[PDB]
Formats: sequence, structure tokens, C-alpha cells
Amino acid sequence: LSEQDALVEKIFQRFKKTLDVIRVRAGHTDKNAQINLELWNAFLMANPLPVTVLTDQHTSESVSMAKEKVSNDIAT
Amino acid sequence: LSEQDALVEKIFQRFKKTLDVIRVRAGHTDKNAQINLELWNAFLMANPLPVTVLTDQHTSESVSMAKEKVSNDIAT
Amino acid sequence: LSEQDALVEKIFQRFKKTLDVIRVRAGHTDKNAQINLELWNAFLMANPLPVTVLTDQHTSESVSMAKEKVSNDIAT
Amino acid sequence: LSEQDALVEKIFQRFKKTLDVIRVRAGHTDKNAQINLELWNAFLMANPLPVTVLTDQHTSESVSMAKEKVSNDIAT
Repeated sequence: LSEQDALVEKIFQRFKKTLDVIRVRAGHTDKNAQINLELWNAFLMANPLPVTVLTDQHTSESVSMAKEKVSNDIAT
Repeated sequence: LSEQDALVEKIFQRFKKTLDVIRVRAGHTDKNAQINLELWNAFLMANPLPVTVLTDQHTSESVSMAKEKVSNDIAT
Repeated sequence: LSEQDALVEKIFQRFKKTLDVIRVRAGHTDKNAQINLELWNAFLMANPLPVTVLTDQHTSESVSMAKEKVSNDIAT
Repeated sequence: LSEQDALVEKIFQRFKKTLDVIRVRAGHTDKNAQINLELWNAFLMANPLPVTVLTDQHTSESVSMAKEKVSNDIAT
């Protein structure tokens, strides 16, 4: 290799595989998040809601308690 | 260290730990996304759907409203 | 380009697009995770819980079994 | 700055903020994935399963159809 390309390669090898791992993991969870939305769709088509209440209208107390618990977990 | 390796190490230390954190977080959410799919599986085996309607057939109005709300949130 | 900027650009081109992909994927799953929380909110407002039991009080056996299964999957 | 530190800083500024964004997004979805698991826990404690069937025992047809749909989406 040229001197400069040898330097570039030495820099990159310190984290090339780390970025590869992150990319692959992000693809897995992207895929899982898509599957999760399909399952909500099928479940809610089979068990429809009379009204769909989103958090900008009213936040369920259960959602609020879960958010507070996790917020405190992350602080701890 | 050699001069070149001292440079490589100085470059890498600016973000080594940032990549480590990202990798570890991506592993956590990868794990959680897998657990989430297992829970859907157990729930739906215990409470099966007569028909499974995916979004390429029909999108539940509840899913559509949630997607629009979040799309507007991200725009804001 | 200057010599130094040519070096900087050669280094960066080894992973610029990899970081772009990761950023875009993380935005997608961030968006999906927000939609997922809205759907829980709407579902639980339509089907409320008499009590909301979080994992720091009691972990459902179903959640515990899913966590053990996925933990063993990742080990394998 | 020294010459070498000026080079290090020029390299890093090409993607410092990109990594910061990824780190922050991964923290958001990590948090949301934790909230999601708490909501499953509360829901399943209020609506328990007589048996918890995980995918290594039997995969629900609904889960299988969602996985195939998303697999084909990603291929397209």
C-alpha cells in the first residue's frame, strides 16, 4: 500500500468492524420494529377500538406510570 | 508508540467510547425487540386472530392515526 | 484539494455512507418506537387495566420466560 | 492548535455530530423499548395467559405471516 493508504487503513481498522456490527444490529431492530407494527395492525383489525385516543389527547395512566418508572431506572 | 500510531490513537480516542456506547445500546434494543416478538407470539397463541390482516391488505385506522400523529411530531 | 484535505476525505469515505445508513435506520426505528407507544396508549385507553403492575413490583411469568428464552438465544 | 491536533479535529468534525445524533437516537429507542416491556408486563399481569407459548415451541401463524411480509418488504 502507499504510505497514506497504509495510514488510512490503520485508522479505519480500529473501528471498521464496530460500525459493521452497529449497521447489522440496526437492520435487525429496524426489521423487528416493522414486524411489530404489522402485528399491531392485525391485532387491532381483529379487535378494533371504538375510539383511538392518542397521547396528545390523553395519556393513559398506565403509559404515564411506565414512562416514570423507566425514567427513574435510567436516572439510577 | 510510533509517531503514526500516536496519531491513529489520538484520532480514535475522540470517538472510541461513543461507538462503544452505541454498540452496547443497539445490543440492548436488539434484545428487547426479540423479547417483544416472543410476547406477541405468546399473546397471540393464547388469543388467536380469526384472520391476520397485514398493512398491505388494509391499514387499521388506529395505526394510520398513530402514524400521522408521530409524523407530525417529528416534523415539529 | 489540499494534501491534508485529500487525506481527510480519503479517511472519511471509508465509512461516511455507513454512518449515513446507521443514522437513517435509527431514525426509522425511533419513529416506529414512537408509533408503538401511541398504539399502546390507544389500546389501553380502550381496554383499561384495573391495576398497572410494573416489573419492579412483579414480573409476569410470561415476561420472565420470554427474557430467559431470548437470553439463551443470544448466548447461542 | 498543533498541526497534528488540527488534523485530528478536521477529521473528527466530518462526523462528530453524526455520531452524537446516533447516540442520542439510540438512547431514545432504548428508553422506548424499556417502556414497551413495562406495558407488556402490566397488560399481561392484568390479562394473564394460561400457557406462554414461545417461538421455539410454536410460532403463531400471525407472527409467521408478519415476518414473511416484512421480509418481502425489505427485499423490495
